[PDB]
Amino acid sequence: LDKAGFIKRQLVETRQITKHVAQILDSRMNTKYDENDKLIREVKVITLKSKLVSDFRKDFQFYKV
DNA sequence: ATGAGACGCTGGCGATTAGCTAATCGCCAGCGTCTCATCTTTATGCGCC
Repeated sequence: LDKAGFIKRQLVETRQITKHVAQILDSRMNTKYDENDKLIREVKVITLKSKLVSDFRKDFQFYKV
């Protein structure tokens, strides 16, 4: 079962795509600005860590295969 | 009063492996008899409401 086909470059690649998308989506959804020259955040881009969702699947018998 | 979450060559070959109607034409077709009787029906020939 422990085939383990992943390569570290896919890890740093995931880090790359997340860092880029965060700053792409941060500017593509919020377009208007307020009266004090600050962008109006009609849509909030929320960054949830992997550890929380993993433990959420693990601590409530909602496992994933 | 820390220790899980992230899993391969396949497609494009050969080369097995397996299996099937169809289109063209030819051949070749159980048959032999008699008896006996039986009825019809036809060709021609003859008659007026």
